[PDB]
Amino acid sequence: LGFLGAAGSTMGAASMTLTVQARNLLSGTVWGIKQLQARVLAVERYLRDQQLLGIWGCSGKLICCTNVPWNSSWSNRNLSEIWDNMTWLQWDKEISNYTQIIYGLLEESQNQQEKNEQDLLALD
Amino acid sequence: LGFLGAAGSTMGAASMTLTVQARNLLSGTVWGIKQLQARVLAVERYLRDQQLLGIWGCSGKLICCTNVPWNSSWSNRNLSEIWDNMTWLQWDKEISNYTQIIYGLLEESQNQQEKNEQDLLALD
Amino acid sequence: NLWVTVYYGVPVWKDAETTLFCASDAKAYETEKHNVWATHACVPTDPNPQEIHLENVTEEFNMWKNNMVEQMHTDIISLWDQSLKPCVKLTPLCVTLQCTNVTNNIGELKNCSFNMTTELRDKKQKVYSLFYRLDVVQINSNKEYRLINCNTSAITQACPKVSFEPIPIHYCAPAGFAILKCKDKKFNGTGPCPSVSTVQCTHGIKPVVSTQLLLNGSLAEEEVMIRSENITNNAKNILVQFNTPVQINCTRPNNNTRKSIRIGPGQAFYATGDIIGDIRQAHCNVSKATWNETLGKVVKQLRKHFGNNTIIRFANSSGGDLEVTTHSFNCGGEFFYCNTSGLFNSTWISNNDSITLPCRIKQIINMWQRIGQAMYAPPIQGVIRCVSNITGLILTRDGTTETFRPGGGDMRDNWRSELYKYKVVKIEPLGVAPTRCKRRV
Amino acid sequence: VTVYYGVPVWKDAETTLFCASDAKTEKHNVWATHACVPTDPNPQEIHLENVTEEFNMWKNNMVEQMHTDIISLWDQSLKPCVKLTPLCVTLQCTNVTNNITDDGELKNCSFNMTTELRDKKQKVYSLFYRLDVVQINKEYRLINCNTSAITQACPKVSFEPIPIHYCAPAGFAILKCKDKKFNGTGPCPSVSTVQCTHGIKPVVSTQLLLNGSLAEEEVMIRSENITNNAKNILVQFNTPVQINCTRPNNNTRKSIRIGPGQAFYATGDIIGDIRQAHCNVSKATWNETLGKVVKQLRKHFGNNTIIRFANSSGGDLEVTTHSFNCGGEFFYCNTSGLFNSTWISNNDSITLPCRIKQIINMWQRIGQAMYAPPIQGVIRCVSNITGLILTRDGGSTNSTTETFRPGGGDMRDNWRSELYKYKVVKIEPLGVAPTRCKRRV
Amino acid sequence: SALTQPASVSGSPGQSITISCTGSSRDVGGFDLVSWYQQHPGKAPKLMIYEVSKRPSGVSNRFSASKSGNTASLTISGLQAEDEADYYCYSYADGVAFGGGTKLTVLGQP
Amino acid sequence: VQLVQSGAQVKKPGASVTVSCTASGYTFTGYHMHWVRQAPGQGLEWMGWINPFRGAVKYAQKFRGRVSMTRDTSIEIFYMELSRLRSDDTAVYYCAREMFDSSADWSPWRGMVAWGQGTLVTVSSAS
Ligand SMILES: *[C@@H]1O[C@H](CO)[C@@H](O[C@@H]2O[C@H](CO)[C@@H](O[C@@H]3O[C@H](CO)[C@@H](O)[C@H](O[C@@H]4O[C@H](CO)[C@@H](O)[C@H](O)[C@@H]4O)[C@@H]3O)[C@H](O)[C@H]2NC(C)=O)[C@H](O)[C@H]1NC(C)=O
Ligand SMILES: *[C@@H]1O[C@H](CO)[C@@H](O[C@@H]2O[C@H](CO)[C@@H](O[C@@H]3O[C@H](CO)[C@@H](O)[C@H](O[C@H]4O[C@H](CO)[C@@H](O)[C@H](O)[C@@H]4O)[C@@H]3O)[C@H](O)[C@H]2NC(C)=O)[C@H](O)[C@H]1NC(C)=O
Ligand SMILES: *[C@@H]1O[C@H](CO)[C@@H](O[C@@H]2O[C@H](CO)[C@@H](O[C@H]3O[C@H](CO)[C@@H](O)[C@H](O[C@@H]4O[C@H](CO)[C@@H](O)[C@H](O)[C@@H]4O)[C@@H]3O)[C@H](O)[C@H]2NC(C)=O)[C@H](O)[C@H]1NC(C)=O
Ligand SMILES: *[C@@H]1O[C@H](CO)[C@@H](O[C@@H]2O[C@H](CO)[C@@H](O[C@H]3O[C@H](CO)[C@@H](O)[C@H](O)[C@@H]3O)[C@H](O)[C@H]2NC(C)=O)[C@H](O)[C@H]1NC(C)=O
Ligand SMILES: *[C@@H]1O[C@H](CO)[C@@H](O[C@@H]2O[C@H](CO)[C@@H](O)[C@H](O)[C@H]2NC(C)=O)[C@H](O)[C@H]1NC(C)=O
Ligand SMILES: *[C@@H]1O[C@H](CO)[C@@H](O[C@@H]2O[C@H](CO)[C@@H](O)[C@H](O)[C@H]2NC(C)=O)[C@H](O)[C@H]1NC(C)=O
Ligand SMILES: *[C@@H]1O[C@H](CO)[C@@H](O[C@@H]2O[C@H](CO)[C@@H](O)[C@H](O)[C@H]2NC(C)=O)[C@H](O)[C@H]1NC(C)=O
Ligand SMILES: *[C@@H]1O[C@H](CO)[C@@H](O[C@@H]2O[C@H](CO)[C@@H](O)[C@H](O)[C@H]2NC(C)=O)[C@H](O)[C@H]1NC(C)=O
Ligand SMILES: *[C@@H]1O[C@H](CO)[C@@H](O[C@@H]2O[C@H](CO)[C@@H](O)[C@H](O)[C@H]2NC(C)=O)[C@H](O)[C@H]1NC(C)=O
Ligand SMILES: *[C@@H]1O[C@H](CO)[C@@H](O[C@@H]2O[C@H](CO)[C@@H](O)[C@H](O)[C@H]2NC(C)=O)[C@H](O)[C@H]1NC(C)=O
Ligand SMILES: *[C@@]1(*)O[C@H](CO)[C@@H](O[C@@H]2O[C@H](CO)[C@@H](O)[C@H](O)[C@H]2NC(C)=O)[C@H](O)[C@H]1NC(C)=O
Ligand SMILES: *[C@H]1O[C@H](CO)[C@@H](O[C@@H]2O[C@H](CO)[C@@H](O)[C@H](O)[C@H]2NC(C)=O)[C@H](O)[C@H]1NC(C)=O
Ligand SMILES: *[C@@H]1O[C@H](CO)[C@@H](O)[C@H](O)[C@H]1NC(C)=O
Ligand SMILES: *[C@@H]1O[C@H](CO)[C@@H](O)[C@H](O)[C@H]1NC(C)=O
Ligand SMILES: *[C@@H]1O[C@H](CO)[C@@H](O)[C@H](O)[C@H]1NC(C)=O
Ligand SMILES: *[C@@H]1O[C@H](CO)[C@@H](O)[C@H](O)[C@H]1NC(C)=O
Ligand SMILES: *[C@@H]1O[C@H](CO)[C@@H](O)[C@H](O)[C@H]1NC(C)=O
Ligand SMILES: *[C@@H]1O[C@H](CO)[C@@H](O)[C@H](O)[C@H]1NC(C)=O
Ligand SMILES: *[C@@H]1O[C@H](CO)[C@@H](O)[C@H](O)[C@H]1NC(C)=O
Ligand SMILES: *[C@@H]1O[C@H](CO)[C@@H](O)[C@H](O)[C@H]1NC(C)=O
Ligand SMILES: *[C@@H]1O[C@H](CO)[C@@H](O)[C@H](O)[C@H]1NC(C)=O
Ligand SMILES: *[C@@H]1O[C@H](CO)[C@@H](O)[C@H](O)[C@H]1NC(C)=O
Ligand SMILES: *[C@@H]1O[C@H](CO)[C@@H](O)[C@H](O)[C@H]1NC(C)=O
Ligand SMILES: *[C@@H]1O[C@H](CO)[C@@H](O)[C@H](O)[C@H]1NC(C)=O
Ligand SMILES: *[C@@H]1O[C@H](CO)[C@@H](O)[C@H](O)[C@H]1NC(C)=O
Ligand SMILES: *[C@@H]1O[C@H](CO)[C@@H](O)[C@H](O)[C@H]1NC(C)=O
Ligand SMILES: *[C@@H]1O[C@H](CO)[C@@H](O)[C@H](O)[C@H]1NC(C)=O
Ligand SMILES: *[C@@H]1O[C@H](CO)[C@@H](O)[C@H](O)[C@H]1NC(C)=O
Repeated sequence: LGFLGAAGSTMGAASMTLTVQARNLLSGTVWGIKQLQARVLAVERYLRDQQLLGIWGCSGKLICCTNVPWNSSWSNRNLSEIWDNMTWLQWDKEISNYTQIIYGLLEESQNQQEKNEQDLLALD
Repeated sequence: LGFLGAAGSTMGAASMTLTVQARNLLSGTVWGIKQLQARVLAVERYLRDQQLLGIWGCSGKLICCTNVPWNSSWSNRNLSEIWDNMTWLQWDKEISNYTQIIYGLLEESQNQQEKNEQDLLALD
Repeated sequence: NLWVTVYYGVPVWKDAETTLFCASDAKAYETEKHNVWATHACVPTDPNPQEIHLENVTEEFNMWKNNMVEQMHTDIISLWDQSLKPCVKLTPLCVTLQCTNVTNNIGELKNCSFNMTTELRDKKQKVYSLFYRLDVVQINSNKEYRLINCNTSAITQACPKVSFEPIPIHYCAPAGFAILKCKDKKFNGTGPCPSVSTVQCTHGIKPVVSTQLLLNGSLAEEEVMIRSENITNNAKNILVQFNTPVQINCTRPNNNTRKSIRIGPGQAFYATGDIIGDIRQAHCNVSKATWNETLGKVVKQLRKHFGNNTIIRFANSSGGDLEVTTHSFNCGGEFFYCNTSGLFNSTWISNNDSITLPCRIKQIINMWQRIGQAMYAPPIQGVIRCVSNITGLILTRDGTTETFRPGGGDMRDNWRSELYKYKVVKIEPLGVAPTRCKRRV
Repeated sequence: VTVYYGVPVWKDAETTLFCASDAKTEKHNVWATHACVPTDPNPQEIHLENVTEEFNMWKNNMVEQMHTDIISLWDQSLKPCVKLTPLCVTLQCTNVTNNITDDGELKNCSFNMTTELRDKKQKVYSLFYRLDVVQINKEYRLINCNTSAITQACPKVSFEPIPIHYCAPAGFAILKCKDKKFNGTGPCPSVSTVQCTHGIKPVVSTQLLLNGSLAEEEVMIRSENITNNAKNILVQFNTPVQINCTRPNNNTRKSIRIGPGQAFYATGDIIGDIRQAHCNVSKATWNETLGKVVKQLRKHFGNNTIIRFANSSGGDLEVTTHSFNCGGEFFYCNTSGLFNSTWISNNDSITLPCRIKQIINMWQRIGQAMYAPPIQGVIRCVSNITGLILTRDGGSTNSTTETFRPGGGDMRDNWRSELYKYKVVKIEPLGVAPTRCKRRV
Repeated sequence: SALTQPASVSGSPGQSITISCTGSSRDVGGFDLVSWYQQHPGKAPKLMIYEVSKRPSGVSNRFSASKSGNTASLTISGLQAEDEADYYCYSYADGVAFGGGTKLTVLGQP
Repeated sequence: VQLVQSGAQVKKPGASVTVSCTASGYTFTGYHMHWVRQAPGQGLEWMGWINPFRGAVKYAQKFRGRVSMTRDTSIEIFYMELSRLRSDDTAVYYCAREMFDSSADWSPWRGMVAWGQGTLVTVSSAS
């Protein structure tokens, strides 16, 4: 549905429109220095996002499973009560407080364990 | 054979020079502002290309295959008379009219599908 | 059990601020007019701006805490200053003006004779010009004058290669940033917006400089909107946008002729030549019927905003500078003011010709109150005529009879009348989700 | 093999360092911090163990970067202020003082100055200082009228040294040598990393490091090589020395008009008694600080030798004396009494004459001069002394006595006193390693 | 004055007393722009509180002010000799409005 | 922040009285400037407020048509002019500076902390 098209759509349907905005995350004197500053900001922010996405142990796109348990407390709901009840906007609004600890924990506890015993199991 | 070195080489050998231009792609006040603008342009173009490689079902370099069908509209011809009769130059000159739609197809028909059934089969 | 799974490329936005670049139209690329003020290096606009409409969505808008208007204001200030730096400086214009009148029989047109340095610094010349009364101030033998901003700023002549026409301009958010459009019909500036859509570039608003009213604007709302953080606040400027465009015909009959006067080596200032024809004055013509009907529409909404139906008197500007008291604007390259008192004098309790407004021309101007930097607008050859259609009113309520008076002065309100429906939000394509999926060791 | 990404690797390198300042008072773009980004609210200082880095504060390239940065910042903040090219004019100047040596050092010069209108000229008077004008053959003229272009620092900006943090960009880390006994060169037992440095006050001073960092609880005499007399000897104190710098003259500021839009702030009559500035330092505390510094100096020259202190040898006024700023103007204290002791083996305050000098050509860039505006009222400031820029006099065949004299001049020594314990290293998170693993085919 | 203040108050130093600015529903009840200026003998009134209960720096804690619905109030605590001043309540009744002011006396006659 | 006011003036009813109130110690064009009139022995009264930026003014309904208040950014002087004088106009006038800048949420109707010394005018039928 185009860049940020299915924002208000259900997350199950929103999973099918991730790439249309992942594609448009780069979009290709004074009063012109704004263009340079804006493009530098955009490229640095996209590289920050890619660094986060790669350091988390997937390095893949639009889908990233892991081996870190999602304790029920954070969810306090069920599969249907998350993937159907609300869209990503209010879901983020209700979760935009743990994302720091969520990111740090799912990155550390995934990588520095799974990758280490992956090297170990290939070391034999 | 250096940057753009084996351009005239047939794809049988030109398939083995890809790492050269991959490595040299980003090539490791006025009259100095051009240096900054050129370097930021190089960064932006390189990351646009890497993003295109990323939103596609490749996530790698020099090679990737896929499950999306090929179109006769795209230079309908047999393997031998496209891999041994022309080089990438003439072929691109005759296929640089579908690039947007070919990219879109090989992006959505598998990244919006094959990663989805991949997640679904890992969901069992 | 359950497992976390992060999705990259999630449609999530958050309120944020970033520097927004521009994308002007390419139709002006064959009408550069020597680097016109508004656009010099602006990139070409997008041929097909995709306004993706969104459903099952609502965003909290705010046009008064909006920082887009602040960026607009600072950007216009910087652009105007930059376009004024390379032009001719008029420091030799500060001189004893031996000035007389032009009206033979029964001011506003001062024939000023003065001295000026010619090309050769050793030699000095005697030249004359026709300044306006608002442009000179008397110093206390004929009455010697001097420029109004000679003792408080440095006068710089806007080099006439550039032109002041408001070009359709655009503000386009950078990559990874979205501009939300509050496309719903009934919107006032604050509160949830039911119909919100995203767009890459802005609707496009000419950078018009105006005071009392809003020339060349746009309002899709069928009714006038009364937009103010607090209508209950009397001091609060009750921004108004006329639903119907009011055609105005401001004409400058004076046949002013540009007169280049050398002010030194590699230095020349364009003085004003003899006004050919009868000595007349600029005048703005507003159709009385159109103005009355639009006033009826605005007073209806004002009565709806303030109670249900109350006595409302449209009065002239309570106070302000010339720009504030008398509506200011640029017709064809020069700035002049009209008192607009025939437009605001209707006392309404419950329920063809054209009103003509006296207009005064003031060539030397220091708009935006940037004290220390005043501009000298050069004369424009021939009769100046421009036709616009008012779309907005900058009204302010006075302290059962609620009297409204024009206001303005502050130029953030000029942009707010058009950037009201837009806002900028950044993308956070990273999002955590619970999923039964589980990777392999 | 096996490469690791994020390997703890740093190498000595040079890069551009941006800034970070406290959010605590804009004062119209204070010289130090105008566009500087806000500092880190919580300065995480990370300590390290099993770490050894080859520090070298004399080959450090950070100090050169800060020196050039300060030069550029001074020129930039000085550029838009008032040009003083019309002050080059014959000064009919006379003495002010009736009684002999009641105060020179105060010159009442009456001269001409072009007013707002170029036709007219005005006769004005001002109180200059002797060090600011020279006699032409009485008629005087400005000292820097024939070598540079005088430019008044526009008094809206202040000269306050604000604490500044230079913070390296991404991929570059700043190493802090946190060990106590730090010589200046060699391995550092306690190396700790940080985002960036403490609050650096970029004070301008010679022969006394006013408001410097005194965390060094020991008087560590530093120099790039002790045996070289011609290289300045850096000294950093542990106990601060209080100083009472005052300008008892009560000056009134007269805004002489050099319009259009230009103001020349000249000193009016000194309402009150005519006095000269005196820079007082407690005799006791200064004595014991000198005792500590000489006790530590004896560790670099023999076991027991005569150490003699004498007044500056010679040179420019900015070297023979103590240049600094107190509350908005530059002046110098000859500190001839703080260096007069000779020590072989083992309540009041010393007072130093202090001479005002409004016009200043600091950093010896002939391309631009400066005129410090007068400051209204009595100027009083208290600073703390943390270091001495001493230079060693040449020895002899039998150097049983070694005489130390003040030096300075080159401002790089002033900056090295605050960046001795910092250095930048770039990160190289790429690195191979030997492992038993094996990627599949 | 639309802000109905009592004519005068009297007391002694040391204790704590209160003064009320009783207004309608449109001056103090409708808006929270209440304030309490303190006029000095033949001098300019200086507010002691600047909102419903806000005070800037430059005033002791003994001035506690709040609005009890439509009746705003000010409390004088630890009365002393220098407290000999009249206090004006201020509110925004779709415009500036000043109260009648209240005389105050300590250790003296009413 | 300090505000000098003009000296005392003696006027006849039916004349016009103008007063001055300088500004020092702050940015001139960023704070609204209330005008307050205090009759000797009566309640406190308001005249108007000036926005020094563009010179925006707003008067009192009781004083509309008589008062006219302006300013000049150059010398930073606040001018309050009152014409068509009456007997009750005999008072001391005060000029009040706001606490917060003009961009605050309720800036023009805040406490107006800073007050000038005050100028007293005597409008008496006697000569
Ligand atoms: C080392 O550090 C010392 C402490 O910070 C410093 O000495 C003080 O420096 C400050 C800032 O220069 C001085 O205060 C200001 O002085 C100027 C000039 O008099 C004033 O214009 C300014 O504001 C005024 O202050 C008046 C009252 O003093 C007030 O009436 C005016 O309205 C206005 O606000 C400051 O007062 C201060 O006096 C200095 N001494 C003291 C006692 O703190 C040293 O200069 C510094 N040394 C170096 C070399 O940097
Ligand atoms: C730069 O030039 C400009 C233009 O010449 C100049 O502006 C003028 O400054 C004068 C002051 O020098 C202003 O004069 C006042 O204007 C008000 C207008 O209402 C009068 O009321 C004043 O006089 C009356 O009131 C005084 C008390 O308030 C009385 O003391 C006096 O006797 C009068 O009754 C007074 O005339 C003038 O308004 C401005 N503007 C104009 C258009 O003239 C500016 O000051 C110059 N700047 C510098 C620094 O020189
Ligand atoms: C609101 O919008 C309306 C519609 O766009 C504006 O009306 C038009 O404004 C035009 C610009 O002022 C005006 O055209 C010419 O006006 C001036 C000359 O009269 C001058 O600005 C330009 O012409 C100059 O001509 C000389 C001689 O050849 C050249 O040397 C100069 O370089 C210029 O080219 C303009 O082209 C136009 O006539 C007018 N009306 C119409 C029907 O378009 C209106 O001004 C806008 N108002 C505001 C406040 O911006
Ligand atoms: C530096 O020289 C200045 C010029 O001599 C001097 O100021 C001027 O001093 C004279 C008196 O010597 C003043 O004369 C006037 O004094 C009052 C003013 O109302 C009246 O008696 C007369 O008008 C008389 O002419 C000047 O007004 C005064 N200023 C000017 C502008 O000339 C300074 O005081 C000298 N400074 C020092 C510190 O020596
Ligand atoms: C303004 O004054 C000038 C000077 O008097 C007028 O121009 C001169 O007019 C006379 C005739 O009256 C000519 O002989 C001169 O050649 C003109 N120019 C010069 C250089 O003196 C001018 O016309 C007056 N302008 C108006 C509109 O009154
Ligand atoms: C707005 O109203 C003022 C009057 O308040 C108008 O200016 C004149 O003011 C003087 C008194 O200072 C009156 O004697 C005149 O009759 C007024 N002229 C009028 C009523 O037009 C002013 O012109 C009005 N319009 C504006 C500001 O453009
Ligand atoms: C302004 O007045 C002039 C003189 O009456 C009109 O005529 C032109 O004047 C210029 C300058 O002298 C000449 O170069 C042209 O050739 C004249 N044109 C004609 C047809 O004579 C001029 O048209 C007037 N301008 C306007 C817009 O009214
Ligand atoms: C400013 O310039 C004038 C130019 O005339 C100077 O005037 C002369 O000054 C000398 C003394 O220095 C007198 O002997 C002359 O008689 C003056 N000439 C005239 C025509 O007045 C004046 O002195 C200069 N300013 C100062 C302060 O010296
Ligand atoms: C160091 O001390 C000497 C004196 O021992 C100073 O030289 C004298 O300075 C005074 C004052 O300027 C002069 O009147 C004498 O003529 C000087 N004597 C000689 C022989 O030159 C010298 O200036 C001092 N140096 C410093 C930097 O204070
Ligand atoms: C510098 O001198 C001026 C002028 O004396 C002082 O300003 C005021 O002067 C008048 C007249 O003498 C006195 O009545 C005031 O009391 C002075 N001001 C103050 C605040 O006392 C000025 O204060 C002097 N400055 C200093 C720092 O001494
Ligand atoms: C600092 O050094 C200067 C010399 O550069 C000393 O100046 C004195 O100046 C007076 C005349 O004003 C002479 O009579 C003295 O002989 C000078 N003394 C010396 C040592 O040369 C100044 O006194 C010194 N300040 C001190 C010692 O604190
Ligand atoms: C704008 O023009 C109108 C009409 O000329 C002015 O209105 C008159 O103003 C004068 C005072 O300047 C009064 O004496 C008249 O009674 C007013 N009306 C009429 C019908 O003439 C108006 O004042 C002008 N604008 C400004 C700001 O002065
Ligand atoms: C909005 O919600 C309704 C709920 O029935 C759904 O049918 C519709 O498709 C949704 N629209 C979008 C754009 O998600
Ligand atoms: C899950 O458990 C970890 C470890 O105790 C904790 O850090 C995290 O915040 C928890 N979050 C939830 C409730 O998902
Ligand atoms: C985040 O969690 C904390 C702790 O439960 C809570 O106080 C806060 O309101 C939450 N923020 C949200 C839900 O946006
Ligand atoms: C030239 O083209 C022929 C085509 O068969 C190819 O075999 C050969 O390698 C090419 N040579 C180079 C150096 O590109
Ligand atoms: C491929 O796409 C083209 C249009 O781009 C279409 O005409 C064609 O039928 C498609 N399929 C094949 C097999 O060519
Ligand atoms: C586009 O179509 C034309 C049709 O003649 C063809 O010649 C060309 O090679 C195609 N591709 C391009 C322009 O690269
Ligand atoms: C002419 O000049 C005088 C000043 O010399 C001025 O008062 C007058 O208004 C001017 N205009 C007319 C029409 O007289
Ligand atoms: C718009 O209307 C809502 C009530 O529907 C109100 O809360 C809000 O403040 C209004 N916004 C503006 C800008 O008037
Ligand atoms: C405005 O309308 C009133 C209606 O009474 C009229 O008196 C007045 O003259 C009108 N305005 C002008 C400028 O004529
Ligand atoms: C506007 O028109 C109506 C009639 O439609 C008339 O009653 C009213 O007085 C007019 N208002 C003005 C200001 O002319
Ligand atoms: C208002 O005037 C402009 C002039 O360019 C015109 O384009 C616009 O269509 C007019 N308004 C309406 C609603 O017609
Ligand atoms: C006057 O000025 C001269 C300038 O050289 C100076 O030498 C002299 O001492 C001063 N005083 C007297 C009394 O001459
Ligand atoms: C290093 O420290 C030693 C004392 O441990 C000292 O002798 C030496 O001079 C120092 N070197 C430098 C140049 O700092
Ligand atoms: C300088 O003055 C300050 C303030 O009075 C005082 O604290 C300090 O002790 C003085 N200096 C000395 C050395 O006593
Ligand atoms: C410094 O010491 C010498 C020792 O001879 C003495 O002559 C001189 O006066 C002293 N200076 C001061 C300022 O005490
Ligand atoms: C450093 O100087 C300040 C005054 O500028 C003083 O307060 C402080 O005590 C001095 N040194 C230390 C760290 O004690």
